[PDB]
Amino acid sequence: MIAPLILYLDVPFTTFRESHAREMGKTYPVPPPATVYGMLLSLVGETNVYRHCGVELAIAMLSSPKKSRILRQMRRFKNADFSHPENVIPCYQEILSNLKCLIWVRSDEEKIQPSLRERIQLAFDHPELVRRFGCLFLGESDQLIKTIKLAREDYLEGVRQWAIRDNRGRLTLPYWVDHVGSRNTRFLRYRIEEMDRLSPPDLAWTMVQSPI
RNA sequence: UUGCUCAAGAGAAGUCAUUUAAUAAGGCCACUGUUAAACGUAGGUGAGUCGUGGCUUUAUGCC
Repeated sequence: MIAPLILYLDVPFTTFRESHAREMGKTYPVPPPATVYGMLLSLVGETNVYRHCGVELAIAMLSSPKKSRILRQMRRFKNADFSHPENVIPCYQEILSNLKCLIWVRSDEEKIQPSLRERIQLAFDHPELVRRFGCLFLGESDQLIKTIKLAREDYLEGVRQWAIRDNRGRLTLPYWVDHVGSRNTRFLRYRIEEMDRLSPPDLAWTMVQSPI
């Protein structure tokens, strides 16, 4: 079987807000599979979210990022008048600094050709043939990606912090996100096990599927 | 196209007014640079101004 694609990520700042963290901007320690899937769709310029259902992603943390809080005068739709003072609320947002990670992309379970792995490989092969809009980012639109590149299993040849699907794990990362409410959001429990493993273990793979 | 798409902690503020490190003090008292000698005899040099004036025989030397 074709070897899974490996991407090296380096984002100076990230915000993977929690699904239930609406009063305060609490962030996940590791990018959720849904956020990575959306980033890959943006990378290949695919607006439809159901197009690449079935792709399996594995995330390996190259280092533990530090969590910091920043104040922000975030806006909201509370009053009909745009200039009303009620539309601006001060709230904290937790960010992660100097995030480096390796992403494994495996597209065996996709039923629509070309697969996401092939699309990413073709986009990296001929960047001038990619038809997309906006700037690539991970998390919030202002959190641009510093380095995204094709890498091998030993890019830093160091020790890797894998995200393992453990039913007793701490983190509850979503692989599908409902941006309106929380009905269609689907969750999975993960843990961060320190494993130099270059390759992902079997439990480190998460398949992105529709909530149906 | 990413729990995403939009999102200024923003506008203003003298650390200010006053305060002698001041009053007193000898680095002082003592010291010999004493004693003796044969010059026997052989070593050198760096710098201007331009056409008769008082004596004196032109002379040629003095001021």
